[PDB]
Amino acid sequence: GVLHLDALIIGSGFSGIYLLHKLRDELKLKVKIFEAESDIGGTWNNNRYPGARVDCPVPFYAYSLPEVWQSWNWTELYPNQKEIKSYFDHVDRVLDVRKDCLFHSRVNEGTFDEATGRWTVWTTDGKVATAKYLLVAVGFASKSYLPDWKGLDSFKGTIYHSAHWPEAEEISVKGKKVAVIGTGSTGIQIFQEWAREAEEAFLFQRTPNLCLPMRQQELHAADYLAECALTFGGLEYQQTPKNTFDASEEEREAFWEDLYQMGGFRFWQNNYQDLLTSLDANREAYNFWARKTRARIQDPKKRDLLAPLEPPYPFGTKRPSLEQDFYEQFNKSNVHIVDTKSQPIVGVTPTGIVTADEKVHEVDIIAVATGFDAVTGGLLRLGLKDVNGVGLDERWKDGMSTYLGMAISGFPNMFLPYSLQAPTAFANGPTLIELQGDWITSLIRKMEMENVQSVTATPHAESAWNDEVNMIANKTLLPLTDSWYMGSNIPGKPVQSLNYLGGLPTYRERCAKVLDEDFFGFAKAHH
Ligand SMILES: Cc1cc2nc3c(=O)[nH]c(=O)nc-3n(C[C@H](O)[C@H](O)[C@H](O)COP(=O)(O)OP(=O)(O)OC[C@H]3O[C@@H](n4cnc5c(N)ncnc54)[C@H](O)[C@@H]3O)c2cc1C
Repeated sequence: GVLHLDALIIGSGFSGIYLLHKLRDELKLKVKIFEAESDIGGTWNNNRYPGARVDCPVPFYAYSLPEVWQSWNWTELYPNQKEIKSYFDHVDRVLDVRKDCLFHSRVNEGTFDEATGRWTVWTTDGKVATAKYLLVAVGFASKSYLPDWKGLDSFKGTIYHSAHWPEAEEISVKGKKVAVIGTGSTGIQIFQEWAREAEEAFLFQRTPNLCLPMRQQELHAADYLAECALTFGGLEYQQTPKNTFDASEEEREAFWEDLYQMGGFRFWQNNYQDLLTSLDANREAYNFWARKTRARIQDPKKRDLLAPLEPPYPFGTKRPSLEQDFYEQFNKSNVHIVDTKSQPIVGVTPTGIVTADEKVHEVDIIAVATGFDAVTGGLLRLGLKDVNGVGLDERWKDGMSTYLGMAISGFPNMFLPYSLQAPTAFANGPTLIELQGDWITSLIRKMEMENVQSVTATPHAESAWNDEVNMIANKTLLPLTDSWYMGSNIPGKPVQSLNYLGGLPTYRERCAKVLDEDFFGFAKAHH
């Protein structure tokens, strides 16, 4: 019948499984996960496209729970999706997670009743549950956008959409002419895999992606995870506490070559402290990146499209993609880069893709690598309502805001790990997830001990958080990056939410104040 719970968790990714564990095992609550799709792992169950791979190195892209890490070993510094999914299998063997998940349970309505202090939640297939706490751990959905190109139904080959990548069987590209449309991380990853094996490979690029070198390595069979957890982003390092132009030119060059050789996010998060605050410092860094990247590319036309001497946006204002041998692919004669800023795609024929200049690029297989939605899309389809009955879509039509990235005014007893206005895209996920999950767990403990029936962020605390978020961003180069333009003007590009850029140590202090000052920023109601 109707399922009644202490807490209901939506999603079985890193976030929701951590919460299940803390709320069920540590707090001894009655808890279930409603999960939309077939199995655990979140984005790692959902996004199985070729090349899918982490961007944070072992051992950071993992839980810090000793029972989990005890017996696990990783085969390489930056594991792939299949190996992440096998880690989730390990988590389930250790923590016993699957038996408290209901799969194929896509939430499509939530409403809160102030008199009882409980949510009532419905799935698309008709499941219905009630719960005191609602933990919305939906991450970032895929962007399910198929551009209105003419002639797609005439195409004689096949079109795959990284919003629903097949599984069952790998798509073989041997002997095939292929196209990737899109240059976010998804596009970069698919293209690297496919450019290696396809008979011919076209990447359709509107803006260049400023990719950093991964430096992959094979690996072999507590205090350290604790000290890294104290950094800006939760990686092993943070910014170098010096201004760019306080170093001489030669010192800069040698410092940047060291970063670039270590690889991964060193160049982004171990760089000079004014990388993201001074446009000139930023441009000097960029000029380095371009020099190194262009040196890898033999054809001058390809070089200027992939790594222009003038930057397309301030480097580091977005989470950079990583790459292994992407730029080298283009030195093959059958590997092409098509500039769709200049010559947009205007159509598909039976044999290929047609650009505005009427050039036909013949292919057998097309991957649409639209990449991820803003955080907004996925949360708005939940059909959540505030206590006055208003949909979150309507609440947010004029801009989205939150308290701490984790609560929304008028949605009581509802918490959002790994979501907007939180350190999210500027941090290591799992470290933020555990931080928010621990906090949510402590906040629930506190309510249960104090007999608090509901807590709801106040419009004031929300507006104040939004003002801190904005103020931190205003001091950086973020207002000058091209994301905002694209979201406001360009069809298919969703409006992004600002991350909190204050760093995990400040973010922690803001969270702690809630627990130490009597639910500071929330209105409370008692049982
Ligand atoms: C290829 C790739 C590589 C990445 N590597 C890194 C990295 O190295 N470092 C890092 O910091 N981040 C990384 N990320 C970002 C990654 O999203 C997060 O690290 C993290 O996995 C998010 O976990 P989550 O559980 O919050 O969200 P998700 O993993 O997205 O899980 C959300 C869950 O909610 C479910 N869901 C959505 N809607 C509903 C609904 N209506 N009802 C029921 N369930 C629903 C989804 O099906 C899903 O199972 C990577 C992302 C990808 C795609």
